[PDB]
Amino acid sequence: AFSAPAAYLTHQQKVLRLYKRALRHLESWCVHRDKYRYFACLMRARFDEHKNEKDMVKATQLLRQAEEEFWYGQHPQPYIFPESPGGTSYERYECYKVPEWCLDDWHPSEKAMYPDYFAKREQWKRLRRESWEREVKQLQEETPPGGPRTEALPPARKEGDLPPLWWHIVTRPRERPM
Amino acid sequence: STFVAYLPDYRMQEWARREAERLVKYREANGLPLMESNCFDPNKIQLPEDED
Amino acid sequence: MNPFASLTLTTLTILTIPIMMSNSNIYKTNLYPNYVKTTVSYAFTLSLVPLLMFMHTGQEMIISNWHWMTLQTVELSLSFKMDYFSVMFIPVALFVTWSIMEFSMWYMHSDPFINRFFKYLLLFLITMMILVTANNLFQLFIGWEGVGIMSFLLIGWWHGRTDANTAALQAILYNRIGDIGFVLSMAWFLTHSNAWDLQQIFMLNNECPNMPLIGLLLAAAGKSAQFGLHPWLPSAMEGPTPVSALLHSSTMVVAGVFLLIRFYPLMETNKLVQTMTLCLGAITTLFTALCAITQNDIKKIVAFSTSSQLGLMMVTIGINQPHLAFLHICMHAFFKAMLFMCSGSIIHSLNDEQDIRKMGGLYKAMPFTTTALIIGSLALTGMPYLTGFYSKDLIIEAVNMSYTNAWALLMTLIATSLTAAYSTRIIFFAFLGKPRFPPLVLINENNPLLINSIKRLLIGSIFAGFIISNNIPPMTVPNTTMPLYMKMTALIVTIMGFMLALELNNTTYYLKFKYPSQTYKFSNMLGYYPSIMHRLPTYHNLSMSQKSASSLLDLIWLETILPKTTSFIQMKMSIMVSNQKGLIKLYFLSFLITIMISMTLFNYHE
Amino acid sequence: MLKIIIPTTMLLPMTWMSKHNMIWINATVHSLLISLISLSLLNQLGENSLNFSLTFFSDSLSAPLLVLTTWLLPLMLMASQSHLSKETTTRKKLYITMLILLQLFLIMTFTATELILFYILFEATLVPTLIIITRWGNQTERLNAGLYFLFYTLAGSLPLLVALVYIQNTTGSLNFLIIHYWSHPLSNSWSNIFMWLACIMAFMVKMPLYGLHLWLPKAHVEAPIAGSMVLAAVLLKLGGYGMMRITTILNPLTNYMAYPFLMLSMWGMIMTSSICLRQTDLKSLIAYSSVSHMALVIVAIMIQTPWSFMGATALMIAHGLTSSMLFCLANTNYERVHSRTMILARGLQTLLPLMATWWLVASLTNLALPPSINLIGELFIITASFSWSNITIILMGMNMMITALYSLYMLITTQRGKYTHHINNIKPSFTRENALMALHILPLLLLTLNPKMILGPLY
Amino acid sequence: NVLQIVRDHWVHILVPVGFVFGCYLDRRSDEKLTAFRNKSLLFKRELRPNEEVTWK
Amino acid sequence: PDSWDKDVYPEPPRRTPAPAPQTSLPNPVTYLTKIFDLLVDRPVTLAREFIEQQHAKNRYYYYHREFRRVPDITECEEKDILCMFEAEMQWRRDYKVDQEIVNIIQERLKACQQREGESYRQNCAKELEQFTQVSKAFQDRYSDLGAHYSARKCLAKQKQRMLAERKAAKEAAAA
Amino acid sequence: IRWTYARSANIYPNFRPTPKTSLLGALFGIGPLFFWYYVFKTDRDKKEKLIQEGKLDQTFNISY
Ligand SMILES: CCCCCCCCCCCCCCCCCC(=O)OC[C@H](COP(=O)([O-])OCC(O)COP(=O)([O-])OC[C@@H](COC(=O)CCCCCCCCCCCCCCCCC)OC(=O)CCCCCCCCCCCCCCCCC)OC(=O)CCCCCCCCCCCCCCCCC
Ligand SMILES: CCCCCCCCCCCCCCCCC[C@@H](O)O[C@H](CO[C@H](O)CCCCCCCCCCCCCCC)COP(=O)(O)OCC[N+](C)(C)C
Ligand SMILES: CCCCCCCCCCCCCCCCC[C@@H](O)O[C@H](CO[C@H](O)CCCCCCCCCCCCCCC)COP(=O)(O)OCC[N+](C)(C)C
Ligand SMILES: CCCCCCCC/C=C\CCCCCCCC(=O)O[C@H](COC(=O)CCCCCCC/C=C/CCCCCCCC)COP(=O)(O)OCCN
Repeated sequence: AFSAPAAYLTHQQKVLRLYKRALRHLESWCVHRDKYRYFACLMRARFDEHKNEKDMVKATQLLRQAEEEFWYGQHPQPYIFPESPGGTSYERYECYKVPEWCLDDWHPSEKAMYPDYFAKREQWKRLRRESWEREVKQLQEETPPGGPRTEALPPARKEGDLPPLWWHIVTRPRERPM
Repeated sequence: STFVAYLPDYRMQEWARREAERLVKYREANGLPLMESNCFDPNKIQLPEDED
Repeated sequence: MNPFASLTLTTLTILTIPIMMSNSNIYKTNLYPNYVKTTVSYAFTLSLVPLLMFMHTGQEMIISNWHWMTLQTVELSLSFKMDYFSVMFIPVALFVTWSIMEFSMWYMHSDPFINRFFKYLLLFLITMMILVTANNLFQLFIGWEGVGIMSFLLIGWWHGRTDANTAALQAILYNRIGDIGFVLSMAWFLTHSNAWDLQQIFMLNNECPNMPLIGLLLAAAGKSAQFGLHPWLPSAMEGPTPVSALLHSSTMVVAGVFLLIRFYPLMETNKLVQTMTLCLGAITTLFTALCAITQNDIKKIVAFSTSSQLGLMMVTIGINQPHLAFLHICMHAFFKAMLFMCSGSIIHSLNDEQDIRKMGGLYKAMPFTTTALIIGSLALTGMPYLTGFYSKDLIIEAVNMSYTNAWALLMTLIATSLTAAYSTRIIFFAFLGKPRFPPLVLINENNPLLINSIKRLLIGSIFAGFIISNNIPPMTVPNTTMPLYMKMTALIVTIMGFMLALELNNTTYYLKFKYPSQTYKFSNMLGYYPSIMHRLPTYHNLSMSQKSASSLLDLIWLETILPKTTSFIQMKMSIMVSNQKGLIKLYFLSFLITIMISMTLFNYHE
Repeated sequence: MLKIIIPTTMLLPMTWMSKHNMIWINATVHSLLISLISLSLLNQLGENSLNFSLTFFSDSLSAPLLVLTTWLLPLMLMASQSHLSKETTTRKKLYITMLILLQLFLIMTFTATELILFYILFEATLVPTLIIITRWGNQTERLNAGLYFLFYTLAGSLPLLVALVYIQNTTGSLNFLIIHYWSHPLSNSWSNIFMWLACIMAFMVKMPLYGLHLWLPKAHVEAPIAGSMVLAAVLLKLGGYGMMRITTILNPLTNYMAYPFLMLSMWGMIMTSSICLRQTDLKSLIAYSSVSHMALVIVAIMIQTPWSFMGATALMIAHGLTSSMLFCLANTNYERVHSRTMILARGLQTLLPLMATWWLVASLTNLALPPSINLIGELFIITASFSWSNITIILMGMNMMITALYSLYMLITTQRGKYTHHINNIKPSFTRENALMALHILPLLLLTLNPKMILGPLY
Repeated sequence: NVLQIVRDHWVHILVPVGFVFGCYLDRRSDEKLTAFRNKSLLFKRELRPNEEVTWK
Repeated sequence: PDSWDKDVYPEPPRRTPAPAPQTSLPNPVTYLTKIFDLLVDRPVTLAREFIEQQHAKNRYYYYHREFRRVPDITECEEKDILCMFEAEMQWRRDYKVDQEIVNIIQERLKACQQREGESYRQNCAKELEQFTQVSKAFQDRYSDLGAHYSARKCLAKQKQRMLAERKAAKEAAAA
Repeated sequence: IRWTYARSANIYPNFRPTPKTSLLGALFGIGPLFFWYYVFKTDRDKKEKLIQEGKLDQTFNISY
């Protein structure tokens, strides 16, 4: 979810995605491990059968029939990892994620506790404040006049700079905030 | 809320209950029907001349 | 005064004490869950006494303590019924809830809001007690909606997750559908019997008509998740495992069957409503087990199992055996709750993994959980002389010797087989074979809370059926003369289901792969009922709410008729009236015409 | 009755002679004291009303309305002082004067013995509300909405006057006691039909009845918080009070003429409840729920049974309190994000837990959770309608199903989910707002223990 | 020092006295509707040997 | 107890069976009853007797209000407001009393149904008959008046019923 | 803002009375009212006719 998407998926990416999806659904069908290994080797051989096809029209047609066969033969209840978009713990811990700016609204009595943490937070805030203009200038100078063609962002190029648009990426709450 | 809770019974609910007990006792002891079908005495009602 | 009324009232009273302490300096300390668990255990111990009194002398009472109000000739007062059903279900519910809180003290140890979770469970228990002990229909409705709202709040415990909120709202909708029938029955009873309590309703209805009983049946179908309104129960598994074990497995979901049991004197007189109840129970107990036999989520399998058991209870009600239905409720609570705790223990030990395809050999890795689930599956399938034998087998034999719809009997037998089928599925795919979980082994069950909580309900699921069955007076006429083939039919079908399920499960070991058939697709996708009924009616309603109700009517035509037409007419009239060039030659001619008109039309007609 | 009217009048020179920084404190304290004094009117009789004098009287129907009207003013002052901080002293005093005048007019309206005085005050209530909406509203639509508030009511209320002065020319009096005691049946004629229409539609517009309800989603949305509060809590109940009062002279024609209005109301429940399901505006959702709830009271009054009247009174009081609380809760979010779009700010339970609890309680009370007085009124109306006709249970229950749907949805959209990332100005809830919700909700739960106080003269 | 309190807190007695005044104005009204005092058929009674009016 | 009247709230003589044991095992119910009596009942009755001694030191009384009989609506003239008002108030009081009578009968029926257990259908025929008679009378009097009811409407209903009965009697006498 | 404005404030200015719009509005705003009126009138006339001839079993119907 970190990599910027492309305008389109090439043929190689489509075939790789189909291979991974078919292997996952085959594992869903073949519960036992040895049976899954056997049929995964069979599927890998089936994929390697046309590994060096140079006719792009034929390759596209083959991929289309493979997609049709997968859609017919897909598992109605495929295995999903618990934290995956379909899993049983996908967005379980979002209620515990609190943005850091809320810490700015704490009462001074609350900030009396954790003094070192708030000193380090003040240091982080000063560091963020001192480097915003340089990041904006870098984005302005690197971006083509028409506009950004993709969502990819450039890294820091000088010595005392930080990568542009870094605050919210670095200051993510947590994966297990509580 | 305390003032509203302890408001005197000006709706006369307990009074109505007590009158009900007295009347139930009287009609059950005398054997009269517990409740009459006519609330007004028919002797004081002057109906029209005839049914036709 | 006899101690019966005082103890029965105090049992419910002391459950509310930890709620009043939710604003004290015990709610902000990590000792609150233990405090609530101790309170529940003490409440169970106190409730054990009226049960003993009833087993001694069969003593029953009603306590109308607080007079709420009086609408003319109708009096509403806070009244509690302490008959056999209340004094028997209260200790069972308290025991199950105590075990569930003890389990939750270990399951939800890392939750930042564990105190709120425990107080929510206690509030649900209070609402359930209010539901059970209610003597009038208004108090029963209070408890009904209380348990509904508590279920809504506990299903969406993780409110940052979209699916939990969706499941909670779905449960609310499906329960409101039956709340419609509940309100219908209440209105009919108020209008015709001039009462909402049970005594006058029973007195004034020697032959109850169709409508109130149909409303009660609709409410029961909504609460117990019968075939018409089933899908909310399987989806209520989004919440924490203790919520599923306590609310949606053994205690809250039996509310509809309990409501039908409470009105059994009226149901004895209407044959049509009994037939409808029997048919609904049969179709539910068939369909839910048919969906269960192919599920991969263990919690889903247990949810479909409990829905099938509820369907069996409704079938039992349909054949005029209410006491058998109540006895089956009491028996089912124990082993269903402990099966859910075993499932939760497995899930916790496998790093929050619920798919049975990634659970391998836990027979030796988790010996105590394994033995507990084996005992529970045996009790659920009706193994003789276990807890479930004393209710389920008698239910089957009662259906076999009644003037019954033949299809209902056949579907009940097939569901009895499918119960053993899915029990075999669970055992085979969760405890037999080789491990299929991630190699970093985190299996650990050596926690005293978990062990004691499971062990108490294990002792229950072993001995409670025999203990209860031998201490209640006979409430029916026994079936002492049966043919041998029909005396063993439940055992025969359970055994046969065991064998076919085991054979088809061992079939999966072969190195053969083939695409699924249409029957498996129908069974696995829940008969395509959620895939259709949650998409077509919802889409049509939400599209009509905006296309016509909001845009076409409110924003266009209602504006067009009264206000916009008035504005247009007034503007046109103003433009016509005020458009004069100011030349005297025109309106003096107008004056001449007016003078002539006044001289002719008015002056000539005096 | 003057022991309540005169202090309300004295609130004006008090406000105008107060310090520049002391108007709110004194106004709130003395309005709360006036509410405490007005609590004494709840001591009603079981046979006849409290006839203070030839001009003012109090029955069991108008006592809870008086108590609610007097109780709302301190809440309006508490809710208004936040967004009027930068306002000048003179305009603050003018706003407080408008609120006091509205309260005084409502107090006199709910206690007038004669119908012409009741109409005069019931129409005089329009001016302060219109001034508030059109002067202290925030958007440019506030002018147009004001017109919608002004001409919808008058077009319905002007014929009513023509009816009232007609009745006094035939019966000789417009006193309510004489009208009740000397009541005569209405013949079935076109003249009597139009007299029935004239005496009724003025109160149908203020309910508002479905079809004539377009002014409400405008006026409630574009008004300030206090304007919307007084519109939902009290001003909607004027139509119900007047209709319950005036239905005495309409029998037996009410049996025949109520069918179109009954059909409109029973279908408008479903229409407005469905409209609430698709509403991008939170304040508009609350406004439409208000109409959905008032259609029930319309049906209850139209069917003319004691149970229906008790249910209508209880539902009116409960809806007033609930709608006021919901409008306050929405205004709290608006004062943070400065937008009424419901999906703009999400996951507010994580950031404002106690306000989320207030939201949950308000939503639960809105959908008539037992044993709240909302549920009591709704159930009484349902039973009365079922006695009127069994088939009605098909519609009412359906409405109930929708009522729980758009309520919890409203709770889910704003409180649950995940917080929107770009918003970072959500400050912790102030003590003033929390106290406002507490004072909105605590009497609501307290009235459960003593329902007979809000069940009207038919109890 | 009494002025320092009175001159800025007299507005706090407008509503209190406006209450009591109202009460007085109620009682006078009751004096204009005494045409049936101790004359209704339901509450007509023989006066106590010392009292003068059944109610004020 | 003497708090209420036993003629208005009757109940059967309360036949109970004497304990006749058969096994030698101890009875837990008896032990728990003794514990409840020693631990709960005695402190409660001690506190109540203290409260009663405190109450006896201050004895004051309250009275049931007696209402005279005023002429009904039948004796009032067409537009004579005072007697009309008095008769309407008396009618409202009688209506409330009738409501409470129906309430008492309903309470009797409820107590019957709960007390008789499984024989309630047979042992409570008298209560059902009394409730049926009282309900029929109340329905004849006050039903269908609706909101805005009055003594005049009830009198009109009674007059219409009397006309119907007279017509039915005349029709029957012609056979 | 564009979405909310289009859904709320931009609808009437872009509305034109057409046969489709008129027919849909008439149906969805008029048909249900008369349908429910007919249903309720039929039921109530049946009930009143039953009451007039005195066969409804209105016993214990004290509250209404
Ligand atoms: C005591 C005297 C009585 C003796 C009776 C005689 C002896 C027994 C009779 C035998 C009866 C069936 C027994 C075999 C079980 C079936 C298992 C199987 O492999 O089936 C293969 C196949 C599914 O296998 P698969 O897809 O290859 O497996 C994928 C992988 O294995 C995926 O792997 P997996 O891990 O996911 O596992 C999937 C799952 C299996 O996946 C499935 O879901 C398929 C199994 C379906 C079970 C259905 C059984 C009962 C159904 C009742 C339905 C009522 C009517 C409904 C019809 C509606 C019509 C629209 O496997 C299991 O978990 C175990 C299966 C259950 C075994 C235990 C069953 C015992 C109860 C049934 C027998 C009754 C005994 C007691 C009766 C007592 C009465 C006196 O299903 C079938 O082809 C046959 C299904 C049987 C009924 C379907 C009828 C045909 C449907 C269309 C008919 C034409 C309609 C035209 C239109 C009409 C419109 C009006
Ligand atoms: C934050 C932490 C929360 C949890 C901890 C809470 C601790 C426990 C506190 C909760 C108590 C539980 C309540 C249980 C019920 C007991 C109270 C009950 O007994 O009192 C009622 C009494 O309550 C009152 O009737 C209701 C109060 C009136 C409410 C009015 C609100 C105040 C006015 C505000 C204006 C708002 C506008 C209102 C518009 C109408 C009973 O009514 P009644 O049967 O008679 O009494 C019989 C005896 N009498 C007659 C001699 C008095
Ligand atoms: C969007 C919501 C706005 C508010 C809607 C208010 C609804 C107002 C409708 C009024 C209801 C009843 C009014 C008159 C009663 C009956 C009407 C008529 O349909 O009944 C027949 C009337 O017969 C004919 O239909 C005459 C009426 C025909 C002409 C009227 C035009 C109706 C078209 C609909 C206009 C839309 C109304 C709203 C305007 C904006 C009965 O036949 P008949 O036994 O002989 O007459 C009995 C009445 N008597 C005793 C007085 C003589
Ligand atoms: C926001 C929109 C609200 C609409 C409000 C307007 C609807 C009001 C209904 C019409 C009011 C007119 C009635 C006036 C008062 C009636 C008093 C009365 O009884 O007089 C009648 C006379 O009744 C009339 O003359 C009224 C006729 C109507 C004249 C004005 C027409 C206005 C439109 C009428 C039809 C529309 C009604 C519904 C409007 C729908 C709005 C959506 C009898 O008098 P007599 O001459 O003595 O007869 C007995 C001796 N032979």
